Amino acid sequence: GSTRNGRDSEAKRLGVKRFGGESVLAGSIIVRQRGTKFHAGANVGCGRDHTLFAKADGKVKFEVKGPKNRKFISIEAE
Amino acid sequence: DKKSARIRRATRARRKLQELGATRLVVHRTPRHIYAQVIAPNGSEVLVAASTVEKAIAEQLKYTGNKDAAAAVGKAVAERALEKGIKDVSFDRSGFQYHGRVQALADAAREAGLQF
Amino acid sequence: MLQPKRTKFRKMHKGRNRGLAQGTDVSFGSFGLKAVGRGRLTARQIEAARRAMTRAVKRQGKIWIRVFPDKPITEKPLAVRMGKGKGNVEYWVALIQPGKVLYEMDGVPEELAREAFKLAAAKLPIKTTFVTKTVM
Amino acid sequence: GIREKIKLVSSAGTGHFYTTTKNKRTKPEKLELKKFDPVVRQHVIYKEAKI
Amino acid sequence: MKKDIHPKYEEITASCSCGNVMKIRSTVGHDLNLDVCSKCHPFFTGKQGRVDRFNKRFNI
Amino acid sequence: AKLHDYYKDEVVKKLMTEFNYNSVMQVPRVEKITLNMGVGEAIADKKLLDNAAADLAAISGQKPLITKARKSVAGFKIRQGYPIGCKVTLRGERMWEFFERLITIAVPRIRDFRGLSAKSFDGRGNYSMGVREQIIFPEIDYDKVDRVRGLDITITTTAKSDEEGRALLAAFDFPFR
RNA sequence: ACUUACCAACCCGAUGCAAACUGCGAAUACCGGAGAAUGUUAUCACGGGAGACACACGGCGGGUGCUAACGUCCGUCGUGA
RNA sequence: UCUCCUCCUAAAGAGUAACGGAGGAGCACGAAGGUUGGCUAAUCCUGGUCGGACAUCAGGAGGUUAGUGCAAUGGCAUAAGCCAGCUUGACUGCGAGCGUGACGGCGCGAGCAGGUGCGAAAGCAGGUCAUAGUGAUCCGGUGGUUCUGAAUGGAAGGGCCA
RNA sequence: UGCCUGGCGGCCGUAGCGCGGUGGUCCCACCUGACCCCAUGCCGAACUCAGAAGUGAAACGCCGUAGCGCCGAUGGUAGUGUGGGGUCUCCCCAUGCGAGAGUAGGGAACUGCCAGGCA
RNA sequence: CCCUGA
RNA sequence: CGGCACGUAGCGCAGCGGUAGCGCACCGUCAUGGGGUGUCGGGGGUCGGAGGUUCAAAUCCUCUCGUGCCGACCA
Ligand SMILES: [Mg+2]
Ligand SMILES: [Mg+2]
Ligand SMILES: [Mg+2]
Ligand SMILES: [Mg+2]
Ligand SMILES: [Mg+2]
Ligand SMILES: [Mg+2]
Ligand SMILES: [Mg+2]
Ligand SMILES: [Mg+2]
Ligand SMILES: [Mg+2]
Ligand SMILES: [Mg+2]
Ligand SMILES: [Mg+2]
Ligand SMILES: [Mg+2]
Ligand SMILES: [Mg+2]
Ligand SMILES: [Mg+2]
Ligand SMILES: [Mg+2]
Ligand SMILES: [Mg+2]
Ligand SMILES: [Mg+2]
Ligand SMILES: [Mg+2]
Ligand SMILES: [Zn+2]
Repeated sequence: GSTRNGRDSEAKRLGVKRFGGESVLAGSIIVRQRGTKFHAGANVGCGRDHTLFAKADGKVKFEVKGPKNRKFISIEAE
Repeated sequence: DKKSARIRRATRARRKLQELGATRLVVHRTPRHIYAQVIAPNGSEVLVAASTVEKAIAEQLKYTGNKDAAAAVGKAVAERALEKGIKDVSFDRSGFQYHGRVQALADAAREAGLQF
Repeated sequence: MLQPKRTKFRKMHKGRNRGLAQGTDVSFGSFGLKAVGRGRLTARQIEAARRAMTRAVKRQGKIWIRVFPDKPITEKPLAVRMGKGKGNVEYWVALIQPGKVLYEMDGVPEELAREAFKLAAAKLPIKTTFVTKTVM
Repeated sequence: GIREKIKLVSSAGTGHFYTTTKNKRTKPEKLELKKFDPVVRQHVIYKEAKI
Repeated sequence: MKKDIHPKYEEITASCSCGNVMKIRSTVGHDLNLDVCSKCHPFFTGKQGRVDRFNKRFNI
Repeated sequence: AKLHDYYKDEVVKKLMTEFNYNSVMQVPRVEKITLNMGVGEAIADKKLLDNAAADLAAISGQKPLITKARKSVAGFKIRQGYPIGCKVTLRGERMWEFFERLITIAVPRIRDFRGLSAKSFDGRGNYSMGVREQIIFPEIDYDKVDRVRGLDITITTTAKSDEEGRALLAAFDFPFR
C-alpha cells in the first residue's frame, strides 16, 4: 500500500494584520492577501502582491463603498 | 451606446484624479455646445463654470459648436479661475479624445493662465 | 441499488450526524414512512424496503423514495495493518436524522399502505412511524 | 532550461555589464538595449556578449 | 477612405442591347457591353397536359 | 447616388402611405451592405486567399479585411488566428452604387435565374443572399480567372420586422419570387 | 408518415445532500482603545544557571479505524506526571 | 516518500498532525515587460455559395456561464482580459516603516539623489494579476578597481565590486 | 419661488428589470456634408471636423402600473459561551447571545453644487 | 511436388 | 496482496499528439485437363471497454477486465 498524496505548501500567513481603529505609522502593512479582497482607500497603497500598506500616519478605517459593494481600507489622519 | 461607452472611458482618469485629490477642469462636449467646469477636490462643489449656452459668450460667438467657440470658452473659464485664485488645475477630458475642440479649449486655458 | 452516476470526489470524511431533519412533511403522495431514530440507510436497505413495498401493493399506486444514498463509505480488508491510506469505497449510505420522511406513497387505501409500510419498516434498520399528509 | 545566460556589456568602454537570459533557438539575433551605466552615470547602449 | 490602397474606381458607361445606356462608377476601366439588364430580362418584365396531347395526336 | 435620390424622393413616401407611419426617421433605411467570402482552402494554399481578396476588391471597389478564425475548430483543421476569409463593408455612397450595380447588372446575369427567395430574412428585417459565381460581376474578366468562387451578400437594414424589410426591398423593386 | 415494451437534454413547479459548494450567517475566540476595582510587577527587555524535546487519561471539535480499541494523529481545556 | 506551490482537514485572526483526501512545479517572455490610446466575453437561435453538428458574414437572445503563458485558490470591467503606436523603469545608490521565521534568510514599501521612457498634461513605470519555477559555505574562473603589496620599485597573490 | 434640461457628485437594488403613456421654445439625441484637423488591421459604423433642413422613430428623461428582482419585522426554531446532568454515536436543564429560510408587510428611490430655458 | 474407392 | 508489461484485421507482430503498417490467411483473374506452388491485383481493424485534459487521443492521464512476468521474507 502506498499513497499518491502527502504534499502541502507552507502557509503564507495572510489576513488582516492591523485591525480597524488601530493607530499605525507610515508604511505599516494593514492586510496581506491574494488579490484585492480589500481595496485601497485614502492614504493606503497597493503593493505588487496586492498588499495594502499605510501611506501616512493615522488610524485604520474599514468601510464599504462603490456600486459593487467592495471593501475599502482607509487611513483617517490623526 | 455612446454615453455609456464614454463614461466607461472617463472613469479611470476620474478615479485617479479623485485619489490624487486634484482640482479638476472637466470638459463636456456636444455637437452644438461645449461646457467647462472647475470642480473642487471633494468632487461635489463646482468652483467655476463657463459654456457656450451662456449669452455672455454666445453673443460674441458665430457658431457655438466649433474650435473658435472652444477657444472662447477656454479663455473665459481660465480668466474666472484666475480671478477666483485657483491657478493650479488638472485637465479632465471626460473620455473625449484630446483633439480638436477639447484641445482648443485646453490650449486656450493654458495660454490664458491655468497651469496644466 | 441507488448510487450517484458520478461525484466530484471518491472519498469523504466520516462527519457527524447531529440535528433534526429537513424534508419532514409528506409532499407528493398521501402516506409516508418517516424515520424517528437516527442512523444510516445503506443502498441495499433502501432497495430491500422498496421491493417489499412494491410487492405488497402489487404495482398499483405510486411510490416515492425521498432519500438518496450519496455518501460513500470505505472499509479496510482483513490482515491490513492500521494506517497506510484511506480504504476503498464499498457502499453508499444516506444519513438520517429524526423526523425524516424516508418513503412516501399515493393511490392506495390507508390499510394497505400501513401494511406495506410495516413490511418495509421491518426491512429497515431504524425506528419509523406512519404519517399522513396534512393540509398545512 | 533551454534559456541560457548572456551579458549586456557597455558601449562606453567602462567595463560594466548586466546579465540576463536569452532563448537562442527562437531569437538568434543579438540583443542591444539602452540602459543606465553607473560608471559614467549616463544611459548608453548595452550589446550582447557571452558569459 | 484610406489613400493609395483602394483600387481605381472611376465612372464608366454600360450599354445593353435593348437600347439601354447607363453610367456607373466601377473598377473594370473600359466601357461595358451587356447582354441583359433589369429592363429586358424575362423574369423582370414578366415573360416567365397528357389528355390534351393525347387528343391532339389521336383526334377522332 | 441614383437609388439614394430615388429613396429620398419616393420610397419614403411609399412606405409612409403603406404603413401609416408618423416619422420619416421611422421609415426604414438601408444601413449597410456586407460582402463576405469564406476561403477556407487558404489552409492548403494561402495564396488563393490573396486571389480571393483581389477578386472581392475588384468586385466591391474596396480593399477587403482578411478575417481570421475566432476559435480553433477540430473538424476543419484550422487554428485560432489563422486567416480563412475576407469581407468588405459598404456604407453610404459606395453602398448605393454597389446596390445599383447588383440589382441592375449582376442579378440578371445569374445562370438559371428564377428570382430570389422571400424567406431569406433573419427575422429582424435584414436580408442575406448568395452569389454562386463571381463571373456575374462584369469587373471580373473571364479568361483571367483561376478558380470559380462565390460570395455572400448581407443587406443590413434598420427595419424592425420582416414585413418592413421586404417592403423596403420591394419598393426598391428587388426581384423577389 | 405513424406508433411508442421506450430513453430523455433546456426551461418551469415541488423535495433533499456536500470537507475540497455560498447570493446568507452566529456563539465564542482574537486585535485595538477608554474606564473603575483587585492582584506581593503578576508585563517587557538584558545577563548568570539549567532542565526538557519518550507523555498519559478525561471533556469538547475533528482526521483515520468499524463514530472498534486503555488504538492512532491534531486543536483547546483539566488532572496525573 | 524526502525541496517548493494550491485547496480541504484547520474548530469564522495566525499557525496546526497522520504511509489523511486531491492536484502541480524544477519554467517561459526583449515581448508575454513600460506607457498612451481604443475594445469587450462563453454559448445558443434566425438568415446566408460551396459550408456539413462545428470555419468566415449579418442580426437577435445572453451577461462574463468567457479569458488569464502553465495547477488550484483568491482577484479582475477603472478591466489584471483583448488590439494597436512609441519604447527599455527587466535602471544605479539608498530607504521611514512594517510583515514573517529559532536562526540563516524571505517578502512589502512611501519617499530622496542621478539619468530615462510613454503622455498634451495630472501622472505612471525599480519586470510580468498574485501565490511555485530552486541550492548555504568552501574551493576556484572571468571583467573592473593600486585597496593591499613581507628591504625598496613593480609583479604574483589577497581584498572590494559585478 | 415653481416646472423642465445639461454637467459633477453623495448613497449603492425600498434605488434594477418588465409593461403602458408622454416630451422637443431651450437642452439632449438621432441628423446633414466631409477635398480638409483626425480616422478605419475594409467602411466618416465608431473617433473627428464644418454645420442646423428634418424628427422625437431609436435613445434619453419624466409619469403610472407589482409580473419579477430587492428590503423586511414580532413570535418560533437551529446553533452556541459558562455551570450541571442523562438512557452519552446524541441530547437535556439553568443562564447569556441568537440566526438562516419563511410569514404580515414595505416597495415604481432620496439628496447636494453649478449652469441654461420657461413662468 | 501431386492425382479419393469400385 | 504489492508492483510492471501488453491488449491493435481471422492469427502473430511494429506504430505509442495528425498518417494506422507488415507477414500468413480470405477473395477476383491467370498458369494446369485438375489441385498445390507461382505470377497479377483488391478489401479487411469501437486501436480491450468507458471517460478527463487538449485545436485534436491508438498515443498524455485515470478507472476498469483479462493474460504474462517478478516478490508475499525474519521470526
Ligand atoms: Mg515528540
Ligand atoms: Mg499529543
Ligand atoms: Mg493512547
Ligand atoms: Mg485559520
Ligand atoms: Mg479558530
Ligand atoms: Mg501545537
Ligand atoms: Mg502578461
Ligand atoms: Mg488603458
Ligand atoms: Mg499589462
Ligand atoms: Mg502569473
Ligand atoms: Mg615589495
Ligand atoms: Mg621581497
Ligand atoms: Mg585581483
Ligand atoms: Mg456623425
Ligand atoms: Mg420615443
Ligand atoms: Mg431573518
Ligand atoms: Mg420603471
Ligand atoms: Mg498429398
Ligand atoms: Zn437590356
